[PDB]
Formats: sequence, C-alpha cells, structure tokens
Amino acid sequence: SVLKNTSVIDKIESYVKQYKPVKIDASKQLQVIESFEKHAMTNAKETESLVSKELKD
Amino acid sequence: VSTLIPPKVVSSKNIGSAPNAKRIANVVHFYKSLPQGPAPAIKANTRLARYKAKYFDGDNASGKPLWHFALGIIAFGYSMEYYFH
Repeated sequence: SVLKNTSVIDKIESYVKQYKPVKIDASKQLQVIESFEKHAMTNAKETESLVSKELKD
Repeated sequence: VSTLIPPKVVSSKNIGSAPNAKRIANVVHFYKSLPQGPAPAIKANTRLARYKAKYFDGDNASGKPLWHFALGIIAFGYSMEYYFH
C-alpha cells in the first residue's frame, strides 16, 4: 500500500518465490567425521582399559 | 581437522621419564618377598653351626664367645707346653 507506481513489486515477489529453494543442504558429515569418531571410541576404550589396569597395578 | 586427544593418546605417553623407568623396578621388588619374618632358619647344630646358633649369634655377639675361645685355646696350650716344655 505504501508504493503506488510500484512496477517492481511483482518482479521481486516472483524472484523471492523462485529463490527460497537455494540448493540442497549438505548434511553429509558422515565420511571423515564418522571414521574419526570410530577411531576415537576404539582407542579411547583401549586407553581406558590400560589406565585402569595401571591404576590397579 | 581433528582436535588433539590427550586422554585418548596415553598408550604411548607414560608418567614422565623416570617414573616409568622405576615402575618396573618397584613393581617386582615387593612381589616375591617374605611377608613378615618368614623362614627364620634359626635352628642349626653342626659344631660350626652349633656355635652359630649358640654363641656366635648376631643378637649379642659380645666378647663372651671370644673369652671362651681364649680359655679353650689356653687350656689346650697348657697340655701342649707340658708335652713340649
């Protein structure tokens, strides 16, 4: 209602309407992060076991 | 890009340098030993061992065994001198 001789509000409306799907989100943190984490818990359990037996000794 | 992992890397890291070196020394020094005064082995009587467990014991080891030995030596020497002189 503020603009009277807009001549552009339809164009920008359509441009935003066609722009909201910018691209597909990556969400693919499962190729090097997963391997790092797997190694993480594996040798972390190893270290927990060794420090535990060292404490008992 | 992974962060450092101190408590996750302890397999190769030991307690300084000297403590891990002396850990092996101290772990087995207290393992295979008598608990408290086991195996006194006080009993012994083989003339020499009889002296060991009778007068030559280290609990006192005073001059009394020495005086007794001197008395025996002079007693034998009296007869030896009677034979000779």
